[PDB]
Amino acid sequence: RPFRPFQSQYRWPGVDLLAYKEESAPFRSVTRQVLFSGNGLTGELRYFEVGPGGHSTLERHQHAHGVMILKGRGHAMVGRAVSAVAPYDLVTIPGWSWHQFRAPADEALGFLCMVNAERDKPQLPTEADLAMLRADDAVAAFLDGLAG
Amino acid sequence: RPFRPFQSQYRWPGVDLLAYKEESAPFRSVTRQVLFSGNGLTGELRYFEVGPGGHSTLERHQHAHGVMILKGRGHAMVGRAVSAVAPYDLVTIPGWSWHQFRAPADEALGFLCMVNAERDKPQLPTEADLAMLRADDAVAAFLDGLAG
Ligand SMILES: [Mn+2]
Ligand SMILES: [Mn+2]
Repeated sequence: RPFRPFQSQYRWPGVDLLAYKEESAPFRSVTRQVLFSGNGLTGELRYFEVGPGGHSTLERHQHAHGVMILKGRGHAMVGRAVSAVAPYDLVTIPGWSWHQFRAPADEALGFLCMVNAERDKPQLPTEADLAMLRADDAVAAFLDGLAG
Repeated sequence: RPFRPFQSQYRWPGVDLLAYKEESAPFRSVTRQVLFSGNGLTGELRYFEVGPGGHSTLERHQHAHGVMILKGRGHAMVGRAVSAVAPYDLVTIPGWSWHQFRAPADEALGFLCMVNAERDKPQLPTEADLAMLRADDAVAAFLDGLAG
């Protein structure tokens, strides 16, 4: 503990915070807040916050995502596109693309994520999936934590 | 022209800007950008920017809005609730509520607005509507430009 880094957190009091329980977990240092759901809105707007050195789950599913970076910076992969991201970049994630957000070692990443209210469950990669993904050099670099 | 105020503008190049043509118009100094639509997303995410001293159209309709303030500050009315707003406040607008956003004289107001892709056309108030609205003191104060 010679170094204890600062980290602000974005909150809207009255909206519940879900901190995800880590164990063998495919994610790391993630919280979610649901900003808009219900009211006959067919969409949901969520806010995800990924703590320093964390990541969202590498996954895919039928439903699309529209992401707008809201806080900090980090990296995203969609399909085999890897990019650095910062507020308020738009990340468009078409149905079935593999995707993941990664926070740098020194900073949290926050982003808005719009999805359909009615939607399928995420699927995680098999060993085969990971190996096809890793055949790209930038993708392997991203998954190794080395995109910066 | 002794004073020419600064005003930054939020843009995502590749997304079209719609500047609304003013005449007898119920709005003033408004632009829109559609950040997410299509991809089997049943929602749209738009970005509205209201220039200093401007306002969105005072209207109502069946479809709900979820608004997140993104830039500057200003005032909002929903139903008879009037509040000051600033980034990244959430404004929830239930179906059929009268609503309007107002930019201060000295600053632009920017906000995200999530709606359903399939939705009804806005309705503007009749003289009767305005008079029922104006029966509240804070609402009349807001519509007179005096909420600050
Ligand atoms: Mn996903
Ligand atoms: Mn409206």
